[PDB]
Amino acid sequence: AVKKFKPYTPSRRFMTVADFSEITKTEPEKSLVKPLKKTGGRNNQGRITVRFRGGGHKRLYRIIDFKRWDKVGIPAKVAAIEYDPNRSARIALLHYVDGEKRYIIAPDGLQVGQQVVAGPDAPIQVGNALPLRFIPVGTVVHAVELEPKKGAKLARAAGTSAQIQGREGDYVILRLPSGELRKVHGECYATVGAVGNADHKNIVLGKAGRSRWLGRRPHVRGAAMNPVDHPHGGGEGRAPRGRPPASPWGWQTKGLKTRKRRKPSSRFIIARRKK
Amino acid sequence: MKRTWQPNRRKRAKTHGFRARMRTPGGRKVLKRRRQKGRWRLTPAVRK
RNA sequence: UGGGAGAGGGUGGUGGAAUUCCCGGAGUAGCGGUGAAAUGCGCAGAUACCGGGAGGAACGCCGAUGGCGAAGGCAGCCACCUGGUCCACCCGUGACGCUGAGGCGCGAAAGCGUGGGGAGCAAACCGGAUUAGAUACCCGGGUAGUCCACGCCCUAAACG
RNA sequence: CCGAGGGUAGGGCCCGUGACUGGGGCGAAGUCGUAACAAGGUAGCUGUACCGGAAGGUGCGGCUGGAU
RNA sequence: GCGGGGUGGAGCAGCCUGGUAGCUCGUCGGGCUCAUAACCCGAAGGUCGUCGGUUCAAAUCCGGCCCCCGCAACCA
RNA sequence: UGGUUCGUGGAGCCAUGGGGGAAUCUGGGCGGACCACCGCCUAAGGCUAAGUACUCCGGGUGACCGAUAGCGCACCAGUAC
RNA sequence: GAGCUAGCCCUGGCCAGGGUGAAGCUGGGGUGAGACCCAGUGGAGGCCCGAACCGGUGGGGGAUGCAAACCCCUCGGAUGA
RNA sequence: GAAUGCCGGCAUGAGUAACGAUAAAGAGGGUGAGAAUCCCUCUCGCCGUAAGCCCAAGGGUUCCUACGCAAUGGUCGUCAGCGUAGGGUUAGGCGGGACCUAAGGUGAAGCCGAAAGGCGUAGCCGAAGGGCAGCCGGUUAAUAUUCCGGCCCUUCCCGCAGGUGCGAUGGGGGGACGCUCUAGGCUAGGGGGACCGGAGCCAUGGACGAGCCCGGCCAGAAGCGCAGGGUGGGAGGUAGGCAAAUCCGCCUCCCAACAAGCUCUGCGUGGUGGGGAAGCCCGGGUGACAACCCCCCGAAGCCAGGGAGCCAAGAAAAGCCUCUAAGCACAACCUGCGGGAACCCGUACCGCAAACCGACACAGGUGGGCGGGUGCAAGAGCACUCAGGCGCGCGGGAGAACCCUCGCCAAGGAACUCUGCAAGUUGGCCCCGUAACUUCGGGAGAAGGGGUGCUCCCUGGGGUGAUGAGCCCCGGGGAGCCGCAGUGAACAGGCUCUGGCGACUGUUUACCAAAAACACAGCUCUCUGCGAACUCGUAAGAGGAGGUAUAGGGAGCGACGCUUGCCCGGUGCCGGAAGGUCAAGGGGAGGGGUGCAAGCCCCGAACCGAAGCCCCGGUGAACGGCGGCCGUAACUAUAACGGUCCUAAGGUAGCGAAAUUCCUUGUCGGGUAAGUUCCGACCUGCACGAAAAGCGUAACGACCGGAGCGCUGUCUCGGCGAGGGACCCGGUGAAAUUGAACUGGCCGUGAAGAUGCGGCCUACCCGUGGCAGGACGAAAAGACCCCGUGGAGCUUUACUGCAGCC
RNA sequence: CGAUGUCGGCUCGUCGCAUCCUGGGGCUGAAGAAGGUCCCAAGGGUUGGGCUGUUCGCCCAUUAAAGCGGCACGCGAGCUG
Ligand SMILES: [K+]
Ligand SMILES: [Mg+2]
Ligand SMILES: [Mg+2]
Ligand SMILES: [Mg+2]
Ligand SMILES: [Mg+2]
Ligand SMILES: [Mg+2]
Ligand SMILES: [Mg+2]
Ligand SMILES: [Mg+2]
Ligand SMILES: [Mg+2]
Ligand SMILES: [Mg+2]
Ligand SMILES: [Mg+2]
Ligand SMILES: [Mg+2]
Ligand SMILES: [Mg+2]
Ligand SMILES: [Mg+2]
Ligand SMILES: [Mg+2]
Ligand SMILES: [Mg+2]
Ligand SMILES: [Mg+2]
Ligand SMILES: [Mg+2]
Ligand SMILES: [Mg+2]
Ligand SMILES: [Mg+2]
Ligand SMILES: [Mg+2]
Ligand SMILES: [Mg+2]
Ligand SMILES: [Mg+2]
Ligand SMILES: [Mg+2]
Ligand SMILES: [Mg+2]
Ligand SMILES: [Mg+2]
Ligand SMILES: [Mg+2]
Ligand SMILES: [Mg+2]
Ligand SMILES: [Mg+2]
Ligand SMILES: [Mg+2]
Ligand SMILES: [Mg+2]
Ligand SMILES: [Mg+2]
Ligand SMILES: [Mg+2]
Ligand SMILES: [Mg+2]
Ligand SMILES: [Mg+2]
Ligand SMILES: [Mg+2]
Ligand SMILES: [Mg+2]
Ligand SMILES: [Mg+2]
Ligand SMILES: [Mg+2]
Ligand SMILES: [Mg+2]
Ligand SMILES: [Mg+2]
Ligand SMILES: [Mg+2]
Ligand SMILES: [Mg+2]
Ligand SMILES: [Mg+2]
Ligand SMILES: [Mg+2]
Ligand SMILES: [Mg+2]
Ligand SMILES: [Mg+2]
Ligand SMILES: [Mg+2]
Ligand SMILES: [Mg+2]
Ligand SMILES: [Mg+2]
Ligand SMILES: [Mg+2]
Ligand SMILES: [Mg+2]
Ligand SMILES: [Mg+2]
Ligand SMILES: [Mg+2]
Ligand SMILES: [Mg+2]
Ligand SMILES: [Mg+2]
Ligand SMILES: [Mg+2]
Ligand SMILES: [Mg+2]
Ligand SMILES: [Mg+2]
Ligand SMILES: [Mg+2]
Ligand SMILES: [Mg+2]
Ligand SMILES: [Mg+2]
Ligand SMILES: [Mg+2]
Ligand SMILES: [Mg+2]
Ligand SMILES: [Mg+2]
Ligand SMILES: [Mg+2]
Ligand SMILES: [Mg+2]
Ligand SMILES: [Mg+2]
Ligand SMILES: [Mg+2]
Ligand SMILES: [Mg+2]
Ligand SMILES: [Mg+2]
Ligand SMILES: [Mg+2]
Ligand SMILES: [Mg+2]
Ligand SMILES: [Mg+2]
Ligand SMILES: [Mg+2]
Ligand SMILES: [Mg+2]
Ligand SMILES: [Mg+2]
Ligand SMILES: [Mg+2]
Ligand SMILES: [Mg+2]
Ligand SMILES: [Mg+2]
Ligand SMILES: [Mg+2]
Ligand SMILES: [Mg+2]
Ligand SMILES: [Mg+2]
Ligand SMILES: [Mg+2]
Ligand SMILES: [Mg+2]
Ligand SMILES: [Mg+2]
Ligand SMILES: [Mg+2]
Ligand SMILES: [Mg+2]
Ligand SMILES: [Mg+2]
Ligand SMILES: [Mg+2]
Ligand SMILES: [Mg+2]
Ligand SMILES: [Mg+2]
Ligand SMILES: [Mg+2]
Ligand SMILES: [Mg+2]
Ligand SMILES: [Mg+2]
Ligand SMILES: [Mg+2]
Ligand SMILES: [Mg+2]
Ligand SMILES: [Mg+2]
Ligand SMILES: [Mg+2]
Ligand SMILES: [Mg+2]
Ligand SMILES: [Mg+2]
Ligand SMILES: [Mg+2]
Ligand SMILES: [Mg+2]
Ligand SMILES: [Mg+2]
Ligand SMILES: [Mg+2]
Ligand SMILES: [Mg+2]
Ligand SMILES: [Mg+2]
Ligand SMILES: [Mg+2]
Ligand SMILES: [Mg+2]
Ligand SMILES: [Mg+2]
Ligand SMILES: [Mg+2]
Ligand SMILES: [Mg+2]
Ligand SMILES: [Mg+2]
Ligand SMILES: [Mg+2]
Ligand SMILES: [Mg+2]
Ligand SMILES: [Mg+2]
Ligand SMILES: [Mg+2]
Ligand SMILES: [Mg+2]
Ligand SMILES: [Mg+2]
Ligand SMILES: [Mg+2]
Ligand SMILES: [Mg+2]
Ligand SMILES: [Mg+2]
Ligand SMILES: [Mg+2]
Ligand SMILES: [Mg+2]
Ligand SMILES: [Mg+2]
Ligand SMILES: [Mg+2]
Ligand SMILES: [Mg+2]
Ligand SMILES: [Mg+2]
Ligand SMILES: [Mg+2]
Ligand SMILES: [Mg+2]
Ligand SMILES: [Mg+2]
Ligand SMILES: [Mg+2]
Ligand SMILES: [Mg+2]
Ligand SMILES: [Mg+2]
Ligand SMILES: [Mg+2]
Ligand SMILES: [Mg+2]
Ligand SMILES: [Mg+2]
Ligand SMILES: [Mg+2]
Ligand SMILES: [Mg+2]
Ligand SMILES: [Mg+2]
Ligand SMILES: [Mg+2]
Ligand SMILES: [Mg+2]
Ligand SMILES: [Mg+2]
Ligand SMILES: [Mg+2]
Ligand SMILES: [Mg+2]
Ligand SMILES: [Mg+2]
Ligand SMILES: [Mg+2]
Ligand SMILES: [Mg+2]
Ligand SMILES: [Mg+2]
Ligand SMILES: [Mg+2]
Ligand SMILES: [Mg+2]
Ligand SMILES: [Mg+2]
Ligand SMILES: [Mg+2]
Ligand SMILES: [Mg+2]
Ligand SMILES: [Mg+2]
Ligand SMILES: [Mg+2]
Ligand SMILES: [Mg+2]
Ligand SMILES: [Mg+2]
Ligand SMILES: [Mg+2]
Ligand SMILES: [Mg+2]
Ligand SMILES: [Mg+2]
Ligand SMILES: [Mg+2]
Ligand SMILES: [Mg+2]
Ligand SMILES: [Mg+2]
Ligand SMILES: [Mg+2]
Ligand SMILES: [Mg+2]
Ligand SMILES: [Mg+2]
Ligand SMILES: [Mg+2]
Ligand SMILES: [Mg+2]
Ligand SMILES: [Mg+2]
Ligand SMILES: [Mg+2]
Ligand SMILES: [Mg+2]
Ligand SMILES: [Mg+2]
Ligand SMILES: [Mg+2]
Ligand SMILES: [Mg+2]
Ligand SMILES: [Mg+2]
Ligand SMILES: [Mg+2]
Ligand SMILES: [Mg+2]
Ligand SMILES: [Mg+2]
Ligand SMILES: [Mg+2]
Ligand SMILES: [Mg+2]
Ligand SMILES: [Mg+2]
Ligand SMILES: [Mg+2]
Ligand SMILES: [Mg+2]
Ligand SMILES: [Mg+2]
Ligand SMILES: [Mg+2]
Ligand SMILES: [Mg+2]
Ligand SMILES: [Mg+2]
Ligand SMILES: [Mg+2]
Ligand SMILES: [Mg+2]
Ligand SMILES: [Mg+2]
Ligand SMILES: [Mg+2]
Ligand SMILES: [Mg+2]
Ligand SMILES: [Mg+2]
Ligand SMILES: [Mg+2]
Ligand SMILES: [Mg+2]
Ligand SMILES: [Mg+2]
Ligand SMILES: [Mg+2]
Ligand SMILES: [Mg+2]
Repeated sequence: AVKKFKPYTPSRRFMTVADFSEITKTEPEKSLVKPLKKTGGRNNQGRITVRFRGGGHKRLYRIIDFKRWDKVGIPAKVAAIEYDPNRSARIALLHYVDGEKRYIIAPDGLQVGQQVVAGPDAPIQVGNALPLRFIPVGTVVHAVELEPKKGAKLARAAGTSAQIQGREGDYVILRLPSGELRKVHGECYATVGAVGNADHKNIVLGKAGRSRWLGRRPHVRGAAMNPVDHPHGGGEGRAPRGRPPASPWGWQTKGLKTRKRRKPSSRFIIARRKK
Repeated sequence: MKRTWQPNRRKRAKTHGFRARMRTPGGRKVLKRRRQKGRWRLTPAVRK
C-alpha cells in the first residue's frame, strides 16, 4: 500500500509516503556501505552538466551485488529487507551459507527467511538467479545482464520486470520494461520474479520540499527565461513557443528520435518500444 | 552593509601566493613581469 | 446420519478455434465494400495460400422449452476455498415460528478515480454514399469504453 | 438579587420583492423537420453515456409491452 | 492615410490576357401527385456602380465621382 | 591545404594531412598545364665560421632635454599611494 | 578575479517561549467478523503567535548623508525549499 | 585665452553648512604657561540577551611605563589608539605541527592534448570533523590552564619483574554518525532561609528588632557511593572476509539472558590546597580563627555511543582492540614499577569595535560561548536594576519663522486624498461565544463579549520532603477595600463584507518593481535499452549514475474539481529496401593536344551511384488555424430554417464591456443624497475560449479593486506644548558653482521670454533673518527624437560561414 | 536637444473682461412678480460633496451666483506623483 495523510497542512493534503511494510531492518550492513559522493550535477570540470541538481538528503551507498554468478551453487538466506535511498527498489540482505553477506535488489513476494540460489541448475523460484537460457520462456524476470559477466543492467527499478518471449540461437528474446523487444545473450544472468515495491509510482511528493529532499532542485521553464538563455526565451508578456518546441541547446524535443541509427546493438533490437 | 573585502590570510596565500603563481604559466609570467618591473614585492604579503 | 443434481460464488491455473498485427516464403492486379457504389487498402507488391511469432477478448459442438441463484446474474477445462438447495432414514431439540418500519449487505449495463491492459468491437469524432437536407439508417476508418485489480456510483422494461 | 424593556453584536426560520435567468402550462387556422402509432418505412421501449437545429441518433446492456 | 469590392432576383465566375457574360439557387410555363414539397421537361431574366477618356471594339484598359466593406493611425 | 607576386587561374615550383605507390644512372627531379627536342640539376642523412640583427652592460659624442622638460624616477621609485 | 555575489560540494554551528493536537497506540462502544464512533494517551506539520536570526511590505527622515542604499515606525518568514 | 583641455597655485560661495545618533549633565579639588574637554571626589543620567565578559577571524605593538603636544583627534587638550624612549607575550597537558582522513587539490601507474597543457586509480596534501594528556588558586605596570603553589596526568627511551605465540601499512571489530520528541539521575546556574559569620547602622514620626546592610564557597588523585553508557559466555563445523588466522562472518549445540558480572564515563564524597564580602582606614590593611550550613527552583549543558517514533535513511581515515604472514621466538609484545627524555610555532593588545570590512576615531557590516535579579502567563520579549561598562571628542546662550521626532485637542468623524496615505482604533492572558462556505483540516484570535488590582476567611490536587513541617506548582469558593482607570507603567491584532489574480509555504530585479512574475507538488507530450539519451571537454575524461524505462533527459502546463472540441493544406517531427532529383567516386560512346612512333597527357556521353530534398502517409497537451454575403416565422423585431461563395477546417463547452470592450461613463439592476470605480446582469466578444489551457474552487496573500463598522489632526481648520535643529556668543571650519560685474520695474525692441538695448518709471550707502518668482538658476556634452554608410544585445523560412549532426 | 522638467491636484496669488452674482441702465411679445435681450460696470464675491489621475464633464445638496480666460496648458531650486 501507500500511506495517505489528513489535510492538516496544505502539503499534507496530497502527500503520500511508502508503507515500508516489507522493511525488516532499519540500518544497513556497515561493511556493505561506502559514502556516496554527491555531485551536484557537476562533472570533473566543475561544470553543471545536468541541471537542477543538488542539496538533497545525505546518502550512504549500499554496494549491490549485480553479478550473483560469483557464488554459483552457494545458496543464501534472505536475512532482512532494507531501505535503500539510492534506488527505487528495496534491497534484500543475503546471509550466504558461505558466511558472505551481500545485497540484491529485492524482488516482489520475496520473503525474509527464505533461501535463494544462483546458477544454471537453480530452481525456477523468486529470488534465484540463472542464465537466461535455463529459465522457462514466458517467465517474469528482473535484474538482467545485457552482456555475459558484465552485470545486471536491465529491469532494476521498483516494479519493473522483463519477460522472456522465446529463444533464438545463442540469444533469447526479452520484453524489457519499456516494451522494447530485445535479443539478450543466453548466458546473461537474471533473477526470476519482478522487482518489488511496485507501489513506488503511486507516491505523491505532495510539496516542493519533498523534491528538494531528493536532490531535485527547482526546474525553470525555457519560456520563463530570456533569449540568451533559451530558444523559448523572450516575448512581451507570455509567448507561445513560436518555433518547434526545443531544448536550451536548440535541438527539437517533441518527437525527434535521437538514438544513433548505426549503433551495433540495432541488430539485436527486434521491436522498438511500446506507447 | 557587507563589503567586498573580507580578509582571510589562508585565502590570500592560496590564491595570490608565490606557490600559486609558480604553478601556472600566466602566474610565472606575472612573477616575471613583476620582477622585470622591479617590484619590491612579487606577491601580496600575508602572515601565514 | 447417508446420499444427489447444478453456467451458485471467490481464487489460481490452463486449452483449442477464430480475428488482428509482425516476420519469412510463394504469387499478381486487384482486394474490400454495397441496393448499386464511393471512400479506403493495392505494382512502395495488396487480396487469396503455407509456415513462424506476439497478443487480447470470447468460449463453438454439448446446449435444451435445460440446470443454479434471493435478486442482479452465472457457460472452454483443471484444482483449491465456499453458499444455497433437494432426497432418504424417522435418530435428536420441543414452537425455538412467520413477517419485517428503520438498519446493513447484494445489486445488469453505462459512468467515475488510480494503476494495468487494448486483438476484436465501438459512443464521440472523420471520411465516402444516400438525400431537399441526413449533425441518421449503409459503407471505410476511429478515441473513450468494452477487459484486469482496487475503490466508487446504486439506475433499469432491476419484468412473472 | 431578580426584573418589563431599551441598547450592542451574531445566528435560525418564514413571507414579500429584485435586473436577469430556467424550464413549465395554456393560447382556431405561424416557421423547420417527421421521432412515435401499421415491420410507421432503421421494430419499439428502456437505464446510462456521448453527440446534434429540433424531434432525435448512436454506443453497452436490458424488456416484449415486437416480430410475422 | 492604405487595400479590396459594385455584373439577370440572391450568391459567386468572366476582368490579369478587349471582341465571346457563365455556375448554383431562385422566378415563370408544363409534367407526376388527391394535393403540396421533392423530382422531371422547357423557358425567360443581366446589357456589367456612374460619368468621362483609349480603342474599329470596353464588363475587361486608364482617369474622376458616388457608393460597400476591410486595414491602419506609431515616437512623444 | 600551405608557401611564393600568384586570391583556381593555362598553375608549374617548393612544402605535406589522406589514398594509391616505383626505380639506382638506360636512375631520378627541374626549365610555369601538357608533349616532343635542347639543356640544368642529382631528392628523400647531418655539420659548417665570417659578413647580418639586438643593446640589459661599459665608453665616446650631440645645431638632444635642462626639474610641468629629459627616463615613470636628477631626490631612498617601480617607492608612497 | 567566486575574500562581493550566484549555485553546488565537504565539515561544523544556530533556531527563546507559547499555541495547535495528525497518524499510532490503549481503553470503551459496535459487528458474524468489520468498517466505523467515543475517550484517553500520543506529539505529526515547507502548522499557528512571537524574539534571536534571515528578510525588506507601507510610510516618514536622510539626499555636498551617519551611510556610493543608512535611520525610525511598520511589516514578511522564523523545523525549513 | 578659451579644447566641461593638462599640472600646480590661489580665490568665490563664507566666517556660511557642519563639527557624525536627543543616553545628560553639575559642582569641588588637583595638575599646568594655558583646562567645559586630563586626573581625583560627590551628585545626576545611559546600557545591562549589552553598550558587560570570554573566544575565533581579521589587525599587527595599537599593550605597560616614562617624558612630550608640531601634526593626527571634526573644538579644546596638560589627555590619547598620537610623538620619542624603555619595558612586556614564558606551555610535554591550551591551539596548531612532529596523527587521521573530508570536499577539493595534487598525483606512482596510466590516458589525452600543436606547444603551454588536460586528466587520472593508489599514494600524498588538505579541517572549525576524528583522535589526543590540566584543574584550582597566587603573582606582574604589562604574561599566565604557559611563571609560582597544591593536587593530577600523557608520550617516548632504557632498565627490572611478572605474563604471553610475539609479530603488519595485511584481515576483522571498532571509530561510525540523521531529524523530531524525549526518560532517569546529576551538575552549571539561580531563589529563600527564623541557621552560621561580619564591620557597623537606629536617621526624620516609629523600630534594639526573630531589624537593616554583607557574605555564607572553589579545585581535588586512589577508594567508596549514586546515576548511567558499552559488553553475552562456552564448544563443534567452515568452503567467505583476494595469503594466513585461534580473529570476524555463517551454521549447530549447551549454559544464561529489561539480572549479574567485567569494562568505561558523569556526578557526589574525598587526603590536600585555595578562596573569602559589606563597611572604614590609606590597588592595599582590616573585617577574619571569617562562616563556609539547610531548603527550594533547576537546564538547551552532563552520564551520551540513552530511549522512542519517523523517512528524506543520515562522512571518512587513524588512534584503539583483535587476527594471523613474512619473520622471530637471547628476540618481541602485554602488564606493573623505576629512572631518564619530551622539539617547533602561536600566546601582548583591540576583538559588535576608535585597533576587523566600510577612503574617516564612519548611526553600516562581522561567526561561536557566558549573559545575573524582580515583575509582567511564559521567554533570550518588556521595564527597572547587579556585576561590569559607558554620557557617544565642540561648547555656552537664546526660546522667532520653518523642519524633524513627539504629546494633546472643542464639535464633526474620511467631509482629506489617486488611496484612510499616514496616524488612530484594536492590542497579553483566562472564560463565554463565534457565520457563509468547506478540500471537513479549516474558515478561528472569525465576529462579539465578560473577567483582570488589593485585603481577610474557607478549601481542593501536585512536586520536594517521609506519608509530615517548611519550600515550591497549579488551583477553587466566600466576604470585603481603593481609584477616573487593576495585563493601572513597558512590550503584545483594528474588524467585517465582496470581487480580480495567483492553489498553497516558498523565489526574484544586491542598490527605484516582492508582483499577477519565478519556483511548486500535479498533469501530458517527447526523447532514451545503457559505452543510454542529454551536458561540459579538441581529446582523454567526466557528469548522467556506481542510476537502468515505477529510471534519466527535454518541453509545455501549474494543487484540486469539471473539462480540454473541429482543421494534418503549409512548417515541424515520425514512418515509408518504389519513383524523381542528387556529390565525390566507378564507367569511358566519343573526342583533343603532342610525338617518326610505341607512348605520354587532357577532356569526355550513356549508365551504376548516399544522405538530403521531392514524393506517399501519420501526427496537436507539435508550429499553428478555427469564414462570408443573402433570404425566411398569420403584427413588428428576431431568425430554429433555406440559398450560395470560399476554406485545410470554419470557435464546441464554458466564459464574456473582462488584468481582454475601440465606440464607452454601452444597457439594466445593486449599493450611495450623488458611484467614469465596484458588485450582479445582458451579449453585435473593435480584439475571450479550452494545457502560451478553459471555467470553477475551500484555505492561503506585507498582491490589486469596491464597501461598511470601529476610530482618529487625513480633513473642515487650525491651535498649543515638548525636545533636536534653525537664531546669538566662543572654538574649528566645508561645498557644488563662479567670463567679468558698478547685477532695479514697466512698455518696447532684440535669434522670437532683457539687470546689460530704447524710452519711460523707480531707486541714499552696507548688511542680518526669512521666501522661493527670475537670473531661460545648479547638476548631468538630452537616456525622448533624428542624424552617422557609429556600436552593441537580441531574432529569423535575411546573407555567408562554423560547431554539431547525417 | 554641453536639458527651457512634461498632465492634473495643492498651495499662493495677480491680471483681462467676451460679466456668473451684486450695482446702474435702455428695449421687451415689460400688467405685477418672475424672465428674455442688449448697454455701463472688474469693487467685492463666485459653496460642500458622489465619480474619474483626470482638465473637462455628469450627478447630489445648496446658492445672490455657483463666470470664462491670461499669467511657460501661472506656480515641482514651493509640495504632491
Ligand atoms: K519614446
Ligand atoms: Mg494525502
Ligand atoms: Mg517496502
Ligand atoms: Mg568500512
Ligand atoms: Mg579534478
Ligand atoms: Mg578544474
Ligand atoms: Mg541538463
Ligand atoms: Mg546541477
Ligand atoms: Mg530503497
Ligand atoms: Mg534524497
Ligand atoms: Mg518550471
Ligand atoms: Mg523573462
Ligand atoms: Mg549567458
Ligand atoms: Mg536563441
Ligand atoms: Mg519564444
Ligand atoms: Mg500577448
Ligand atoms: Mg515571455
Ligand atoms: Mg526550435
Ligand atoms: Mg543531439
Ligand atoms: Mg525501443
Ligand atoms: Mg575599498
Ligand atoms: Mg586563515
Ligand atoms: Mg582558517
Ligand atoms: Mg579560505
Ligand atoms: Mg598555491
Ligand atoms: Mg628592495
Ligand atoms: Mg603577484
Ligand atoms: Mg516495380
Ligand atoms: Mg423421531
Ligand atoms: Mg422431550
Ligand atoms: Mg460494467
Ligand atoms: Mg453497479
Ligand atoms: Mg427601557
Ligand atoms: Mg425510432
Ligand atoms: Mg416516422
Ligand atoms: Mg424513416
Ligand atoms: Mg422506426
Ligand atoms: Mg413497432
Ligand atoms: Mg445548425
Ligand atoms: Mg451520431
Ligand atoms: Mg405490437
Ligand atoms: Mg481576373
Ligand atoms: Mg480577355
Ligand atoms: Mg377527396
Ligand atoms: Mg410539386
Ligand atoms: Mg476609333
Ligand atoms: Mg467605348
Ligand atoms: Mg464586351
Ligand atoms: Mg518604436
Ligand atoms: Mg588569372
Ligand atoms: Mg600556382
Ligand atoms: Mg612544366
Ligand atoms: Mg602528402
Ligand atoms: Mg628516369
Ligand atoms: Mg620534386
Ligand atoms: Mg629549372
Ligand atoms: Mg616550358
Ligand atoms: Mg636546375
Ligand atoms: Mg639521391
Ligand atoms: Mg654568422
Ligand atoms: Mg636649453
Ligand atoms: Mg644648457
Ligand atoms: Mg620630472
Ligand atoms: Mg623644461
Ligand atoms: Mg634611470
Ligand atoms: Mg613623471
Ligand atoms: Mg608598491
Ligand atoms: Mg561562495
Ligand atoms: Mg567565502
Ligand atoms: Mg520551543
Ligand atoms: Mg514550542
Ligand atoms: Mg507541535
Ligand atoms: Mg511554520
Ligand atoms: Mg544566542
Ligand atoms: Mg525599509
Ligand atoms: Mg504606516
Ligand atoms: Mg524623502
Ligand atoms: Mg542615495
Ligand atoms: Mg534600519
Ligand atoms: Mg511567525
Ligand atoms: Mg584663440
Ligand atoms: Mg569644471
Ligand atoms: Mg571665509
Ligand atoms: Mg549663505
Ligand atoms: Mg560628516
Ligand atoms: Mg559627536
Ligand atoms: Mg578623571
Ligand atoms: Mg597636538
Ligand atoms: Mg615635538
Ligand atoms: Mg587635528
Ligand atoms: Mg585639535
Ligand atoms: Mg573626525
Ligand atoms: Mg603642562
Ligand atoms: Mg605545564
Ligand atoms: Mg623527531
Ligand atoms: Mg594524510
Ligand atoms: Mg592534475
Ligand atoms: Mg595543500
Ligand atoms: Mg584537526
Ligand atoms: Mg591538546
Ligand atoms: Mg584535570
Ligand atoms: Mg598474537
Ligand atoms: Mg557509516
Ligand atoms: Mg522527520
Ligand atoms: Mg529529564
Ligand atoms: Mg530563582
Ligand atoms: Mg575459513
Ligand atoms: Mg583465508
Ligand atoms: Mg587577619
Ligand atoms: Mg538503557
Ligand atoms: Mg541513540
Ligand atoms: Mg576513503
Ligand atoms: Mg634466540
Ligand atoms: Mg595478552
Ligand atoms: Mg623536529
Ligand atoms: Mg598570554
Ligand atoms: Mg558576539
Ligand atoms: Mg576600541
Ligand atoms: Mg567620534
Ligand atoms: Mg561604528
Ligand atoms: Mg509575558
Ligand atoms: Mg553624550
Ligand atoms: Mg534665539
Ligand atoms: Mg478633535
Ligand atoms: Mg463616529
Ligand atoms: Mg473613502
Ligand atoms: Mg487639501
Ligand atoms: Mg496608490
Ligand atoms: Mg481603496
Ligand atoms: Mg497593548
Ligand atoms: Mg477576541
Ligand atoms: Mg492597591
Ligand atoms: Mg496581536
Ligand atoms: Mg473588474
Ligand atoms: Mg505569483
Ligand atoms: Mg503567490
Ligand atoms: Mg521574478
Ligand atoms: Mg530591485
Ligand atoms: Mg538593479
Ligand atoms: Mg547596483
Ligand atoms: Mg523602494
Ligand atoms: Mg511578499
Ligand atoms: Mg502554484
Ligand atoms: Mg494537473
Ligand atoms: Mg559541447
Ligand atoms: Mg557513476
Ligand atoms: Mg509557474
Ligand atoms: Mg504558466
Ligand atoms: Mg467544487
Ligand atoms: Mg495541419
Ligand atoms: Mg499531412
Ligand atoms: Mg503536417
Ligand atoms: Mg488544442
Ligand atoms: Mg498557418
Ligand atoms: Mg464542432
Ligand atoms: Mg460584454
Ligand atoms: Mg479582447
Ligand atoms: Mg470600454
Ligand atoms: Mg454611468
Ligand atoms: Mg455621461
Ligand atoms: Mg441604468
Ligand atoms: Mg481603476
Ligand atoms: Mg451589444
Ligand atoms: Mg500554445
Ligand atoms: Mg493553447
Ligand atoms: Mg476563472
Ligand atoms: Mg477561496
Ligand atoms: Mg503578497
Ligand atoms: Mg497637523
Ligand atoms: Mg522646541
Ligand atoms: Mg582644528
Ligand atoms: Mg516675436
Ligand atoms: Mg539684460
Ligand atoms: Mg551696458
Ligand atoms: Mg544702442
Ligand atoms: Mg528664486
Ligand atoms: Mg527654476
Ligand atoms: Mg563628449
Ligand atoms: Mg548632445
Ligand atoms: Mg548625457
Ligand atoms: Mg527629432
Ligand atoms: Mg552617409
Ligand atoms: Mg552600423
Ligand atoms: Mg531640448
Ligand atoms: Mg538648466
Ligand atoms: Mg526633460
Ligand atoms: Mg417686472
Ligand atoms: Mg406678464
Ligand atoms: Mg442698451
Ligand atoms: Mg468685479
Ligand atoms: Mg473631476
Ligand atoms: Mg489641462
Ligand atoms: Mg471627462
Ligand atoms: Mg435674482
Ligand atoms: Mg496651450
Ligand atoms: Mg502647466
Ligand atoms: Mg519635484
Ligand atoms: Mg507640477
Ligand atoms: Mg506613478
